[PDB]
Amino acid sequence: VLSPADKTNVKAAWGKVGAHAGEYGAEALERMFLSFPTTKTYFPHFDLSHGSAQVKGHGKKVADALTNAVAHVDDMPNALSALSDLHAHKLRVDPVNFKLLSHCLLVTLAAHLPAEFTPAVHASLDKFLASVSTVLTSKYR
Amino acid sequence: VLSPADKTNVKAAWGKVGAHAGEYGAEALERMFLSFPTTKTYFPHFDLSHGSAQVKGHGKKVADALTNAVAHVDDMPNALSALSDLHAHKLRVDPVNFKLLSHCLLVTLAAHLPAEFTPAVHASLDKFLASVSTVLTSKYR
Amino acid sequence: VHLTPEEKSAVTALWGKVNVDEVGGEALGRLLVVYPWTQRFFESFGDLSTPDAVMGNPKVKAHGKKVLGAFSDGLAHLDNLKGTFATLSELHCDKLHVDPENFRLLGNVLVCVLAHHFGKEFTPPVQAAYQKVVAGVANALAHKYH
Amino acid sequence: VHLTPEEKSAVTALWGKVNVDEVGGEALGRLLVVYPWTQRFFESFGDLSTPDAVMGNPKVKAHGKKVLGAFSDGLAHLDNLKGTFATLSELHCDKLHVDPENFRLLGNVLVCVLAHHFGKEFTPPVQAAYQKVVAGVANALAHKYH
Ligand code: HEM
Ligand code: HEM
Ligand code: HEM
Ligand code: HEM
Ligand SMILES: C[C@H](Oc1cc2cc(F)ccc2nc1N)c1[nH]c(=O)ccc1-n1cccn1
Ligand SMILES: C[C@H](Oc1cc2cc(F)ccc2nc1N)c1[nH]c(=O)ccc1-n1cccn1
Repeated sequence: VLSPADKTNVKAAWGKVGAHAGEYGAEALERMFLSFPTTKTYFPHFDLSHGSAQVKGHGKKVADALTNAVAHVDDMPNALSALSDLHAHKLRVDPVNFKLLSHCLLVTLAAHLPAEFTPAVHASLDKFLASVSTVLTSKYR
Repeated sequence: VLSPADKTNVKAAWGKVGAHAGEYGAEALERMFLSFPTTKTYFPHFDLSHGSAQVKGHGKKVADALTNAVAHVDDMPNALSALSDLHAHKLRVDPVNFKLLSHCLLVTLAAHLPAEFTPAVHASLDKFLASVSTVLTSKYR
Repeated sequence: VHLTPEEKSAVTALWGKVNVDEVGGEALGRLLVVYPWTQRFFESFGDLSTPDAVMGNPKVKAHGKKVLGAFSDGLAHLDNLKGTFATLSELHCDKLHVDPENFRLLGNVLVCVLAHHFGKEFTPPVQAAYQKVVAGVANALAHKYH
Repeated sequence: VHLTPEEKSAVTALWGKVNVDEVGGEALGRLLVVYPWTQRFFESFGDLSTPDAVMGNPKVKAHGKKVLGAFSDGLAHLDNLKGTFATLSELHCDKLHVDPENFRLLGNVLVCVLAHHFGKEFTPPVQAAYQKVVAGVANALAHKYH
């Protein structure tokens, strides 16, 4: 459950990512595949070599979904319903994987936006990613 | 995230508990204290002997909070705000303990209401208890 | 796993009354219904789209009976759970990549099923002894990850 | 924990540049801010009511330095983490009763802190090597439960 300050902290941090959102998304996926190789089992159809266009393209989709989640932070089940259909109903992604990707996104933000990655902002982003994760892994239709 | 069927299943199942709400609450706590002794650390001030009036009294409060959660299932952060402040801010309950109590409540319902404890209802109650748990362990103020 | 002599007696007596054709299939079936991502590991079972399809699926029933057999093997080797489940741990980790939290979930679903079948006889002290058993089994299954 | 020679070199080189007075305190401080129930284990530290109170608390800084020392010891004994941390595991498991999930959380917060300090130098392959390390340390701290 997000507080009003958490929503503001996430909007500020994610806003600072701006146009490089896709780059952060791609790096988080690369970090996830290398750090937690079991996550690759969900992407057998991907070229997962370093600098692969497929990982870059997917990174942009993930990052754009997060931008959409921020923009509809109080209406996430309705706004992310298509992504829950995909991850919970079709792919049946084990929720542990969402904790792994969430951690890799936090790492990416800590490495590239150090001035923005304060302890308060780290706390708000971790809660935000856990809420987005609950929505994507739950069957609510 | 709860589906419309989950809400209906929870309202029906929790409605069948009726007058026994407090008894189920007390038994779930007893099961938790015996099965997971680390949970006793949160209750040093309680008489935890079998059939203790304090455990019976607390069991009724827990069960009544759950009845209130069912009655406000789509507005739980607002309706449970005082319980969230108690468990997350004051008591600092590790979230693992909520998984333990939730499991002991499911065990109690399975043992005493077998006709109601269908796989669909077990799934809906488990999701409901996880949503209540997220609210009680989050600081959203 | 250390059980007191009274715990060992109560666990053995209850276990001897377990319906071998139902309990395992019901625990596996409930794992699939309650924690739906576990269905990803059982795509060869066919239709798992509804609770009724899961509970009446003969592959769920037969596999559930094998799972019950492994918990039973655990009860016969409480002093050597790691060794007893070594081959199973390698299968679940190295080959299937089953996250260990799912082992804890199945153990607890099995406890819910035992409560469902035994009712008032599945007392809080009986449950406590079974929780020691299922935690030891989940830990042994997760040993090859450690 | 097995690291490749290239991983061992990159892990050692980065670790040698770690500010011993800051990194540990920042990882512990962030654990307390991000996962607030962990504050229950540190009531003797006094004021932990705000992120600024946590981060500037000298008991958080001193304890964090001890935590960093234990991770540093882990890096020197990757082939014997369980034996090296046997006493530390008895303290956390038998005396403190820290739920093991919290050990994984601290390891990951430490990874976030290393990324925060090293920026672009904390590359995805460098992170991967550090994830193997922190998983091993967390597993050794939880071994007395197993
Ligand atoms: C913050 C968490 C996540 C978000 C916001 C997210 C978002 C997305 C989006 C937007 C798509 C594309 C859907 C489309 O084409 O319209 C997608 C696809 C997918 N996601 Fe996720 N995802 C997340 C986590 C995960 C995780 C943790 C896994 C597995 C480890 C995963 C596996 C997949 C797979 C396999 C696909 C299909 C890719 C393809 O065939 O093109 N996702 N995800
Ligand atoms: C479904 C989950 C839970 C619910 C609905 C719940 C509900 C409640 C309620 C209604 C109270 C009384 C507040 C008052 O006096 O106005 C309370 C107190 C408390 N709860 Fe919970 N609780 C839950 C889980 C837990 C868990 C998992 C723990 C720890 C293992 C816990 C520890 C406490 C403690 C220590 C108190 C204070 C008791 C006293 O001094 O009287 N609760 N809880
Ligand atoms: C902790 C409790 C568990 C026990 C005791 C257990 C036991 C077993 C046993 C005895 C087998 C048969 C091995 C054989 O034929 O040689 C098996 C197979 C398997 N288990 Fe488990 N298991 C457990 C948990 C899980 C969980 C949580 C999952 C997945 C979410 C899982 C997925 C599988 C799969 C996919 C197979 C292979 C089935 C096939 O041949 O198609 N198991 N398990
Ligand atoms: C996995 C990472 C961890 C490592 C390497 C670690 C390491 C240490 C070390 C080296 C000590 C000092 C022991 C001594 O006196 O020699 C310590 C003490 C302690 N640790 Fe940990 N720890 C970890 C995780 C945790 C977690 C997650 C918690 C609680 C949530 C925790 C709570 C404590 C407490 C309460 C003490 C005693 C402090 C006091 O004296 O007041 N530790 N830890
Ligand atoms: C709009 C949203 O509604 C709910 C969030 C829920 C989260 C749960 F984990 C369980 C039940 C919930 N029920 C809600 N009605 C909400 N409402 C609030 O009063 C406070 C924060 C908030 N929030 C936004 C994003 C994440 N939380
Ligand atoms: C009213 C509630 O609003 C939210 C629930 C949220 C739960 C989260 F885990 C994260 C974010 C949430 N955001 C909400 N707006 C809601 N809305 C729905 O469209 C579907 C189910 C549902 N629900 C009721 C009880 C539990 N879920």
